[PDB]
Amino acid sequence: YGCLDRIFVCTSWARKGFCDVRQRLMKRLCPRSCDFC
Repeated sequence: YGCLDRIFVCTSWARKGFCDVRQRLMKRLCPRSCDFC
C-alpha cells in the first residue's frame, strides 16, 4: 500500500481529467483522489 497525497488541489484535478491525462503526475502526487493506490 502507500496511497498518500500531499496537497489539496486534487478536487480541482479530479474534475479536470488529472486522473486520465495528467495521472502520470497525480499517480504519486494525489493517488487518493484519482485512486492510484
